[PDB]
Amino acid sequence: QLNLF
Amino acid sequence: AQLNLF
Amino acid sequence: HMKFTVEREHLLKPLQQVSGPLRPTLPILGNLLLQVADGTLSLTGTDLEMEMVARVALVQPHEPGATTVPARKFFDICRGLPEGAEIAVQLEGERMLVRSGRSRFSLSTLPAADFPNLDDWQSEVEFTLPQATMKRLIEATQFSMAHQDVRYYLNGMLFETEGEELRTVATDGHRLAVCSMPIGQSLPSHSVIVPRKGVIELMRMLDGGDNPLRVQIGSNNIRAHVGDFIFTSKLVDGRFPDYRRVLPKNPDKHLEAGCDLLKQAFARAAILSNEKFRGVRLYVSENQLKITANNPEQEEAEEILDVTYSGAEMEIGFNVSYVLDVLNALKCENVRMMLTDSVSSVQIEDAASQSAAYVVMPM
Amino acid sequence: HMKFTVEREHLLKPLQQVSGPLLPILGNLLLQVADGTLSLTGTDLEMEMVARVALVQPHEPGATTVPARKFFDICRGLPEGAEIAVQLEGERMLVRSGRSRFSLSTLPAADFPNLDDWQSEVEFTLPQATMKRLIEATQFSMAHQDVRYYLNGMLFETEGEELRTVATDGHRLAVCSMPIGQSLPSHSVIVPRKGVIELMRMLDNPLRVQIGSNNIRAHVGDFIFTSKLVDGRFPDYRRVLPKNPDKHLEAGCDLLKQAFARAAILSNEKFRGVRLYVSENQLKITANNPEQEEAEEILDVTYSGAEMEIGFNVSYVLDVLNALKCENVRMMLTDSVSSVQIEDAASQSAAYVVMPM
Repeated sequence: QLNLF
Repeated sequence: AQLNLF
Repeated sequence: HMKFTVEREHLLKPLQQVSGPLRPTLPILGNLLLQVADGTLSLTGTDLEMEMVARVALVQPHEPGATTVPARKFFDICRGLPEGAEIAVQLEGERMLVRSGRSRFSLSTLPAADFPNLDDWQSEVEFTLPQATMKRLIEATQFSMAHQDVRYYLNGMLFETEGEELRTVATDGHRLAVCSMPIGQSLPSHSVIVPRKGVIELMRMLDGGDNPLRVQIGSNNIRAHVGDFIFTSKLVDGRFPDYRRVLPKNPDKHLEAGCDLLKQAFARAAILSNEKFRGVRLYVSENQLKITANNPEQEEAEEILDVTYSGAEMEIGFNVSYVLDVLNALKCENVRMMLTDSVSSVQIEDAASQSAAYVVMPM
Repeated sequence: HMKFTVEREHLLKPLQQVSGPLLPILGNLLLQVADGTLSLTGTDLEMEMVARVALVQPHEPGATTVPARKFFDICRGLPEGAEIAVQLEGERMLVRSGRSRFSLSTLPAADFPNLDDWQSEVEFTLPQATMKRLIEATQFSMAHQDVRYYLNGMLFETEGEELRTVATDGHRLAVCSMPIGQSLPSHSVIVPRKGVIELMRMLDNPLRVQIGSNNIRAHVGDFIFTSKLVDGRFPDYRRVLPKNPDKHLEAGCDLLKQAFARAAILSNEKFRGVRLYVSENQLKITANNPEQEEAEEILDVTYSGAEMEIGFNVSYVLDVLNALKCENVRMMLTDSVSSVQIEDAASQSAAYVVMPM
């Protein structure tokens, strides 16, 4: 699950 | 505080 | 290989009932055994101590066989499907394929031969009774069971058949509840202890309608049938205490009061009692009850109630939770307190009915 | 010294509200009789909740603090309609009703924690329903106990004639804006997670909001809530919103929710990944787990873009859909490595951005 930005 | 029966 | 096609509403209530004993430990125990035989699907759930079997008549084409599937996933699937869904089950590989509309699910299986099997046993006592009676007997005493006492035998409920009565007893050593109810049949003398989990599952099988409860009790087992559902449990080993012998030998002092007024008095006083020990103090006098409570904070509460009492005066202390428990169970209008002295237990009863007695030991 | 006599039902809802935020003093409520009014205050040092009860019976001014939960339980345990008589007397408060008598310990009112004076820089009123909608629409996207403290809260943004709320935990985001009738200055603060929960429960029609540089206050009927703001700089929502989605899918909110709820059952318990195949007028949702189990749901939808696969944390999707209590939903896609924007098809009030797996 990836972080934004 | 609180006794057992018998 | 096993195949059946059934409406969702045929499976909901049964899947729910048999999922009862189901934290996760030994994968097979998280599975339900599925069996198509003789125009019938059987669903079995187990914890090794107890098992519950449900039968569903199959009115559509089916094929015999058996497998096991995860209980909760299989239930959540059928519960998740829309109202009126057709649920078609088949096997291929070591999986079970469930299909409804354009919803398709593939569950892992474990062999049916591996599924744990409660050994065969013999019934020695048999009777029927209404579900409402089994409910009353459990509701009236369940709360007095010991929690996780090393006396395994107190972590259960006594079921006693005597004459034409079925009776339940429960105690943790400090307090006790006994309830007896008639069931219209002449019975032999027998006593067994059903474990905590057994009382839960059994109270939970009571759908609260018309089907009567068929009980069978053996040397180390008990079984209840209702509808097309069948619960079976191991019994707890050991010897339960005799209730005849805990009941105050002859109380001389009888007090009557409103169940609600007395409950709310004690519930209020309880707020300012010791969080640990929960002691409240009772001072009975002609037609009056004073309940007081105090705590390490030097806070105190005091409640005075009008009651019917004409015996001698006395003070007596109680764990207020034990009292509240009893009063919560006695869903009635007036209560009867039966006192002896400040160092002896009290018997509490509904003033209108001697079906259930409660004995609580003083502090 | 302090004395008042009041009906139980006058005290229940206020005692309950001010106990919400809950050292020993912090377990106490400040009680203040003044100007024909009782004030009840509860605090956790970060925020405080004040309730006012008009006193129509003889009273005497003064103040003390009492244990919140014991005082509430006493008044709640009292019978319907009881007259509760309170009075301070040295180190104890006395509460009396019928033949029920209680003696509570006190802590001095001078000791009770004060939130320091501050100045309002922004003021507006709005209906309670709008404050609810704004919080309900985005609350669930707040990070729980992230070390990025600035995410364990909710952004409140005033811009033009709109009040806007933003919430994100780094993986997903929710933004809601609603029109409020007065031109407002540009101002952007973070209310802490707790304050958001408290302010949400006081809605239960105009709310008056005041916002300073390190404080927010909400007046609602006879209640005044105040909170510290979270320090730091919240992410810009303008910048998380997919740059220009080319692919628009429409489907029934409930049918989509339920397809996903069913697929979710056989997804990884840890990661909760489901896969979406979009094709002309069709959505295939799939899930599989380490058990080799799998679920497959096919739905009719309105879609005519290109085909694509994309994976999602199904819980993030279910959260969004649960919050969008509507009939049809709008999924706005770009590609398999980019976030999706989800919205109610009939309303652009609230947008949701969820990052792929």
